[PDB]
Amino acid sequence: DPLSETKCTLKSFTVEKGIYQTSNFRVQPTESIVRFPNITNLCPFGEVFNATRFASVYAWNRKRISNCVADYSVLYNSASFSTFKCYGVSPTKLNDLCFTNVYADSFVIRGDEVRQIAPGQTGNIADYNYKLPDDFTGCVIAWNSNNLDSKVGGNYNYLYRLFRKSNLKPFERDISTEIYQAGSTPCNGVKGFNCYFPLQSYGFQPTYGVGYQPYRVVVLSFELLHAPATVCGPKKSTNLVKNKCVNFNFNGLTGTGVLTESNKKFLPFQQFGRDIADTTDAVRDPQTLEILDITPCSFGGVSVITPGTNTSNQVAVLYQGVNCTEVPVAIHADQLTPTWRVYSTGSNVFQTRAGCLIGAEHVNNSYECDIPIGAGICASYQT
Amino acid sequence: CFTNVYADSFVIRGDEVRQIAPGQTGNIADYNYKLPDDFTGCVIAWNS
Amino acid sequence: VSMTKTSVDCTMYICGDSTECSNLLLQYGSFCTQLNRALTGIAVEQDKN
Amino acid sequence: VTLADAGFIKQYGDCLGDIAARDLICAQKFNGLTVLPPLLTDEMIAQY
Amino acid sequence: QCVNFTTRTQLPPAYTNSFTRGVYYPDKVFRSSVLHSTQDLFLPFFSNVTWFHAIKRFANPVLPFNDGVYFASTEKSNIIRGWIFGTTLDSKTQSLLIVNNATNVVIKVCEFQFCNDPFLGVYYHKNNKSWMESEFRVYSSANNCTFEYVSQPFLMDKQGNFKNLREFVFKNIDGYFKIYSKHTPINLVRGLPQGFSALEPLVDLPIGINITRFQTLHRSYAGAAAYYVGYLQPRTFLLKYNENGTITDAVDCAL
Amino acid sequence: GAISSVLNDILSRLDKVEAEVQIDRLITGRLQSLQTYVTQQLIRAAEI
Amino acid sequence: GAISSVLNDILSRLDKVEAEVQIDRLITGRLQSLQTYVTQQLIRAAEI
Ligand SMILES: *[C@@H]1O[C@H](CO)[C@@H](O[C@@H]2O[C@H](CO)[C@@H](O)[C@H](O)[C@H]2NC(C)=O)[C@H](O)[C@H]1NC(C)=O
Ligand SMILES: *[C@@H]1O[C@H](CO)[C@@H](O[C@@H]2O[C@H](CO)[C@@H](O)[C@H](O)[C@H]2NC(C)=O)[C@H](O)[C@H]1NC(C)=O
Ligand SMILES: *[C@@H]1O[C@H](CO)[C@@H](O)[C@H](O)[C@H]1NC(C)=O
Ligand SMILES: *[C@@H]1O[C@H](CO)[C@@H](O)[C@H](O)[C@H]1NC(C)=O
Ligand SMILES: *[C@@H]1O[C@H](CO)[C@@H](O)[C@H](O)[C@H]1NC(C)=O
Ligand SMILES: *[C@@H]1O[C@H](CO)[C@@H](O)[C@H](O)[C@H]1NC(C)=O
Ligand SMILES: *[C@@H]1O[C@H](CO)[C@@H](O)[C@H](O)[C@H]1NC(C)=O
Ligand SMILES: *[C@@H]1O[C@H](CO)[C@@H](O)[C@H](O)[C@H]1NC(C)=O
Ligand SMILES: *[C@@H]1O[C@H](CO)[C@@H](O)[C@H](O)[C@H]1NC(C)=O
Ligand SMILES: *[C@@H]1O[C@H](CO)[C@@H](O)[C@H](O)[C@H]1NC(C)=O
Ligand SMILES: *[C@@H]1O[C@H](CO)[C@@H](O)[C@H](O)[C@H]1NC(C)=O
Repeated sequence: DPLSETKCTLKSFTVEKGIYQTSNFRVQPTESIVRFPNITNLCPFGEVFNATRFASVYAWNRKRISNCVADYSVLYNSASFSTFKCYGVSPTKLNDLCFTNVYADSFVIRGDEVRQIAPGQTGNIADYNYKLPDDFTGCVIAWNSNNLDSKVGGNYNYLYRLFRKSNLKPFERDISTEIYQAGSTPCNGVKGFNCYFPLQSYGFQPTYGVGYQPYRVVVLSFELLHAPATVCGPKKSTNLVKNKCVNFNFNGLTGTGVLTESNKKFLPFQQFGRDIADTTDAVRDPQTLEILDITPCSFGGVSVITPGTNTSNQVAVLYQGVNCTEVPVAIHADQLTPTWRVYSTGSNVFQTRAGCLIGAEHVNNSYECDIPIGAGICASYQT
Repeated sequence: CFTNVYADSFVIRGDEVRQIAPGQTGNIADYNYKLPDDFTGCVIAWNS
Repeated sequence: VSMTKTSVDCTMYICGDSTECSNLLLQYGSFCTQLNRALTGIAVEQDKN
Repeated sequence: VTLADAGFIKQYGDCLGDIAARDLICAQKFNGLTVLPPLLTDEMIAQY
Repeated sequence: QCVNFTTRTQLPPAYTNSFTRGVYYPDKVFRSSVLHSTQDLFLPFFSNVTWFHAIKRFANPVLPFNDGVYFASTEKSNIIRGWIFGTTLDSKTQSLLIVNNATNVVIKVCEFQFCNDPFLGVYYHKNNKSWMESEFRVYSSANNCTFEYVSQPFLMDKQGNFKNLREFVFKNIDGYFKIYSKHTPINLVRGLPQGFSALEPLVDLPIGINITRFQTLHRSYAGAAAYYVGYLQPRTFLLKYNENGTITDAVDCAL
Repeated sequence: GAISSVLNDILSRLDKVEAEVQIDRLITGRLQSLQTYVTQQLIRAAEI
Repeated sequence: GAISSVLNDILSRLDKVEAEVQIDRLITGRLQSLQTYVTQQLIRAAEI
């Protein structure tokens, strides 16, 4: 009850005469909405992970995955992946999101060098032929392929780059093979002293050691919750409901609120609109392209008026900033954070400018102010 | 000195041993043997 | 003579409607009660003024 | 002196529209910042 | 087929100020009734833009692309139909070709060897009640190629009683090439139009290449048209979104 | 220094272990922002 | 709690992904040192 909440907030078994702030009330959600796009075809991860032949890391190959359903649990449960490390999501959560594009980058490197695929690293791979951006969002997936991919006298198709005038930019691809003039001399023609053909091959026989063996990398890359989505986890969508407090999820933008049809006019490329506080406050539904206002579920301050425990256990409750046409909706037809209802029974309800006071009778006599409420109103204990 | 001590004993594949860390997921961590996220203890494994 | 009374709900500002944020905010102890108490002190002082 | 709220009855349906987007009072309210009314109304100050 | 038709045809560079342009919607998020701050590659307000005008026989120079470009055309009959981007333009590196041909737009990045004058042409009104673009005289080899896309004609046309203006922004950042656009009719003789508008994002392309220098492509056959080049800079802008959520004014924070 | 400023983005994009490293930064920065505001307000209240 | 107080020393000896975690400590401690100075100065200004 509200008196027990004041005792708990004061950390005392006795409360003196006064008015005390307590936990803000808030209407809790009655059901869950999920709205992903109505897309049905599975994503072609087979073409990415069961490719017959991977690219050399100097010439890493990019595939673009779109308009499809991506069950990442299928990938992540496969013990085939020796490393599966994600940098702006957790692999558990991959099924609960939608992405604006997914680019899979495929290449071969030396197993000890997989360490350099992580974002912001340094060393010859991360410097000269495949660099992730510092803010990279995605998963680096790596596995040993020696038994499929190495050959008995060796495989030698797999060039890396040993030189470059400068570091490359993130997700740059350099196919130039023009001779690297390392010395002070100019160097036309295929070689020279202190002038090198800039690509050189890994040596991979199936006998060579773990860590020196050939590893296949896929890097999955994507961006989240600021743009219109096209790749999705296998989450089933549900009937969109309005004017009720609900747990929504649109394309992975989970939240709690009341949905309503807006007069906002989102440009075709927009999917979310935001308030002053960077919070999303409108959304375009991915299955019927109307723009919905999101409002937080109705809430407010609760303050408890007490004549004090030494006088009485009777208390009165101020729902501050609330018109009490709304507090009768906070009957147990839906749930609230404060579990006590009691005063919500009504009979002695009184709208003040400060919000609605429940459990105190309104009287036309004025008196000296005993417990102050606000906006001219006070309360007191009497016969 | 420890208030109660329990040793939990089992065999798994060597690549699944990573799943015995707290807060993990995968077939052993999911439907077999789950540690709590506030686990206090040691996980000890050797090739058999 | 006075200034606007403000009260700031520390949980709703810091952790707005998340329980698994509220369970971390509890690990900082009394600070939200100090903030509420300080702002309540200021608010009562405005009527006193 | 143009005020910026006085705590009076910002009854949530005002914060349910384009009105809510143009003003910062609804953003303050939705982020747990609430203005409260003075005990004496401007009537009572005028009477004193 | 490609023939080396004479010199660069004198020095055409004119100059003018960019009064109120080259601002664009900076991200895919809706906002309204807000003065919002954004830092990225923008065309500076009142910046000294280069200007080119067709006057017969024409040429388009090689232009730098440092930190990306603003490109615009004042036009009738779509005389400008695309661009080349790269760092060598002679198959020592990859390069990106964009064209709006008579069938459709094509986007392509290959080890291109361009001709010294990349150009296209039309035979005019030749009995079929049509204007056939019978000349694709742009490149001579494309050895290795790593991305290609094709779709349709990009022709947002009534009968040109006011002259067109097409506005583009090009960026090449963290391996993505980013294209923005806007179009309007305009009613000024030669000056760039004073008044506020902002570019929408149109396409994003996973090319992953060094672009140092850029160019623009003339479609050949009496076509009178002109185009403008500005250069973006890393700057901060303040944008006023109205209640409809359109950038209605801006302030360049370093003007 | 968190991956996003919006609390629900962290809680949708990360699991219970890696999320709490990010939520703690938002808690630290926001709690420092309130203690700043309440210090400004207590000092102001002494002038008023 | 950083490995050094010289900002360019940090930016030399560590590579970026953990150098930024060392810089985040100097940013936090120096910003706390300024919020301290400005609080003292505001309380002093009220005495003056
Ligand atoms: C509390 O809310 C109700 C609506 O839920 C308000 O009632 C309306 O008041 C206006 C102004 O007097 C009238 O034009 C409407 O006809 C009323 N509608 C209904 C259904 O009664 C009420 O005024 C609000 N109270 C306060 C103090 O704001
Ligand atoms: C057009 O003219 C240019 C010269 O202005 C020609 O370019 C030369 O081509 C030969 C091979 O035929 C090269 O050995 C020269 O080094 C080139 N010169 C330069 C400066 O690059 C070009 O071949 C001519 N093309 C046609 C089709 O006539
Ligand atoms: C590769 O092929 C096998 C057999 O068809 C299939 O079961 C497996 O799922 C494929 N790999 C991936 C990563 O899906
Ligand atoms: C791009 O090419 C130019 C000219 O060769 C060169 O100055 C620049 O360093 C190159 N940049 C990258 C990232 O390769
Ligand atoms: C998705 O399915 C619904 C019918 O269930 C349909 O009305 C809607 O048009 C579809 N979405 C799109 C983008 O067409
Ligand atoms: C309340 O306090 C008074 C002394 O101030 C005491 O006489 C009285 O018995 C107390 N009442 C109760 C119910 O404890
Ligand atoms: C107070 O007076 C009004 C008339 O001004 C009357 O309608 C109302 O019923 C009275 N209230 C009580 C509690 O008697
Ligand atoms: C800068 O603008 C003026 C016209 O205002 C122009 O004459 C001049 O050529 C431009 N600057 C350069 C370096 O061309
Ligand atoms: C436009 O370009 C593409 C790619 O070269 C080609 O298939 C198409 O036939 C071209 N159209 C014309 C009119 O040449
Ligand atoms: C008219 O079009 C046909 C193809 O349909 C072509 O063979 C013919 O040469 C064209 N006529 C002229 C005069 O260009
Ligand atoms: C906003 O859009 C409506 C409907 O198109 C229009 O009537 C109104 O004039 C627009 N606002 C402005 C400032 O023009």
